[PDB]
Amino acid sequence: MAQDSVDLSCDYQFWMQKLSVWDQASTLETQQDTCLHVAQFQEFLRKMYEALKEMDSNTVIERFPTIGQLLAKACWNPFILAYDESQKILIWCLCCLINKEPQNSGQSKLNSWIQGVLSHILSALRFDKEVALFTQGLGYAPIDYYPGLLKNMVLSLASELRENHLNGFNTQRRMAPERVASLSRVCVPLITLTDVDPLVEALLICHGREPQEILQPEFFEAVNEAILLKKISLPMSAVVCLWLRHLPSLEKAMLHLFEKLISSERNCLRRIECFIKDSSLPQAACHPAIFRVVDEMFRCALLETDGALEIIATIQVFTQCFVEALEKASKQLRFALKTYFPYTSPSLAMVLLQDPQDIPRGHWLQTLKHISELLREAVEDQTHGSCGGPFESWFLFIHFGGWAEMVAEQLLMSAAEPPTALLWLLAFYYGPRDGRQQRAQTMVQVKAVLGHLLAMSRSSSLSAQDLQTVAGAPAQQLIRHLLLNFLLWAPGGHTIAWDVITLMAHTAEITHEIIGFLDQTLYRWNRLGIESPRSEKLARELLKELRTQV
Amino acid sequence: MAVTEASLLRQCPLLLPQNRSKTVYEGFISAQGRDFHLRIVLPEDLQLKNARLLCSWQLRTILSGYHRIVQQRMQHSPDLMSFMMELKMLLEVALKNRQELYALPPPPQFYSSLIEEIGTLGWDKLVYADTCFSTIKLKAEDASGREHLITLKLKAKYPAESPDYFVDFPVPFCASWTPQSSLISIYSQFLAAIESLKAFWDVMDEIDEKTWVLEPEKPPRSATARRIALGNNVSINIEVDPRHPTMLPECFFLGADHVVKPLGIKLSRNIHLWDPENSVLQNLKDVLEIDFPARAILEKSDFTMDCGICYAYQLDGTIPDQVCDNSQCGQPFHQICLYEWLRGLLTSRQSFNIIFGECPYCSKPITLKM
Ligand SMILES: [Zn+2]
Ligand SMILES: [Zn+2]
Repeated sequence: MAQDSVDLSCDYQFWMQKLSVWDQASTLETQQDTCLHVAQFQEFLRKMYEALKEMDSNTVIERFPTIGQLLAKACWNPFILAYDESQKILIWCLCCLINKEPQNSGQSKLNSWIQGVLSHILSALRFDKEVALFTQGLGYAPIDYYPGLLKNMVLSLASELRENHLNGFNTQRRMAPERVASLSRVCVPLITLTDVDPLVEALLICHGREPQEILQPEFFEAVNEAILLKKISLPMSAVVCLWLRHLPSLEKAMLHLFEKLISSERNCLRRIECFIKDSSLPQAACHPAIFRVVDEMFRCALLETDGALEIIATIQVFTQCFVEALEKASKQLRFALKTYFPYTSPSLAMVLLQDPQDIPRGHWLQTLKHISELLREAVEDQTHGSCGGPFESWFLFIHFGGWAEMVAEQLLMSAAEPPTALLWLLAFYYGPRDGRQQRAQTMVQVKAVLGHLLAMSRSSSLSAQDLQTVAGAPAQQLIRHLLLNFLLWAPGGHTIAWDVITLMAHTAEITHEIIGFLDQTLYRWNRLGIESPRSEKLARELLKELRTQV
Repeated sequence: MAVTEASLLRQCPLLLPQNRSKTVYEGFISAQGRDFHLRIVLPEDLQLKNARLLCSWQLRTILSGYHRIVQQRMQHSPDLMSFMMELKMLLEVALKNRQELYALPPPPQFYSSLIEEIGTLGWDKLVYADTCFSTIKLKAEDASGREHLITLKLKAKYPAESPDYFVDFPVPFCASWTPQSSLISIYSQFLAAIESLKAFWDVMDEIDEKTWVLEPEKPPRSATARRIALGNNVSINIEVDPRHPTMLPECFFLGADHVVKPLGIKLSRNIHLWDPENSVLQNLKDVLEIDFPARAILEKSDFTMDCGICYAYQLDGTIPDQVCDNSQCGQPFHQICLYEWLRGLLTSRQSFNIIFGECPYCSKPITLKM
């Protein structure tokens, strides 16, 4: 409540001047232009309907001057009439603009002009003369075959364009790409129209042979949007070859993953496994290109946030589903992991691919303790014939959910004599790039706190201030995450949980951090199937109650 | 210059206007240390839309299949000047492609110095020289008594620029080339690279002796990969990092999904019982707790009984069925793969519901009846 007519009356003159440009878009550039700006045209029209809905017809002269000619130009233009609900809307507009009882002949003339326009849309013979005669005589009205007709036209092109493929350097009718171009402008308006899917399919598979692209990215971006809103649902082959030939669509699906994990669905990792699997990304990711590019946008987020736990969780989900779509389709002929993660030891990956479901709960210490020892050699003995640097060996460790998180919960279970391997590992996780001086200090601060906590676990259910003393710095997230582990693991927990949570949740940041922690812990458990029902119900309750507090 | 009064002279010295009305030029055009006859008539106006241009036969041979190119250029070049530019560019291309015909080397240095330097090496080492004396190929012996070859490609001036060096072994070869450096210097470097990857070779030797190596046959020294079959109808591909060979490799399993599980599990269990003092096999036998078979079948080891396009058995119920009428190929295919192959090629010709056309591998007549 501020403007009313002003922004709308400006964008009106923008659009009215632009519709007079395009005018039935029987050329290439009239079409590209229409092709792009259409979406904003749609929103303009929603605002325009609200404006026309609230008031009544023939009475007001707000933009009634030229609205006739605006909606004429709009209508006679078919590149508009293919976009989502634009046609229903323009109808809603006209429904306002009619009068039931026209009194001055101007209103009647408009109403007649609107019956004209509606018939022009709905029931007009601006198609091949012979077919009209034939059908009218046969005794069809256009409606009842328009469909099969259409589908036929398509399957002609569909099939025909498929042939253009098969003739990879044959002395034959090379279907001139200007037609290809043409269609691709026609598919963007109507990606949402069910009776064209196949066409689309056979443009996005049969690239053929040209040095250059021949489609326009107005098309590659149209495809993207209806995929990730799931308003076309293509076959998987279609969409890999789409990524593979317009790289900024692939970047732009990955953003559309980030906003899920950042804005809308903070820490609903079942919905995030849902989104990764119902994206075909794991799939596309079988392909050494696509995964290398993915990992690098994953790398640029790992830096701008200095290790968001929530971004790390979405990597652990990506790897998860990558591995087991890689696994699947790769018996003969898959690309060797020095190809996917080329910046580290093949050895270490080959260890860390081995999933913990298919290991005893007892042989997890063994496994972890060995991983850490080789990591110690790859980072600390940064010699010729190793990683570039530590960063890359940590980036290896992240991708693997299970291993990174299980160190802590296994330190509690070996609190009596903590293994130095795990201490070093864990301080490496919560802080890489330290200097060995700093890592020794981190390990032994943790060892002191292992003494205090083991004394407190073997004692009765005690206060929370005794714990916040040991908590009281640059190793804070190390200690907090270990202490939450303590609360959920020990049977003394489920009692003085709230006492510690309320103290540690200074800010909202800490709360959101621990929500992500809990969802990760629980997705990890439910996956590996491993539970004390105490800790399950407790974590669920605390997660539920904290998501109101924030 | 801007104008083709001075820019022309400066860019085409040897093209003389015979005529006062500067309409007939004749003489030579320059290209790559080599000057060639050219006879370039204009009409009454300065229009290349109609112009005559003849060569010596020496030039027409050298603008083999750019003939149509240059006719197009004449109709769509604005100026004589720009047309000459395009032409010289176009020669440079022709000669840089056909660089096999166009040496005079500088003998006094070249051929003598090569004998000098090969003498310095010793006469046992050389194995092939091509008669253009371009390619020479040399032989080196490991401590382990294994032959490794080195190709050198030599340029017009060997001692000035680097020779191009092509060699087998799997990490990228580095040759410190100076104008002072010579064949013995690159020789020493090559011996250094041999002794460095020595462990990788002992490991690959050991594998190829004790085991049913399957998928590389007479394997090169290049290969890092060794698809071992073990017992029967199950196989493991082992890819080893050359600098740390003895280190655990990435390894994974083909065969029966039922038979793959327990092995894939026991690997998971026993992986921390890897050790780099014992060999790859002496770690694998005690990790997977098995023996391998010592060439379980050495004749019908395995024939990739696969499509030879898609490299899969079972494409949509189709088997590798469609074959070559040839003793030396015998490569199966699928109907679908082979149809989409031969129909794309220009060579193949299509009868009613048959395609006669070249086998992909051996280029012999193969027929497909849909
Ligand atoms: Zn096949
Ligand atoms: Zn053949």
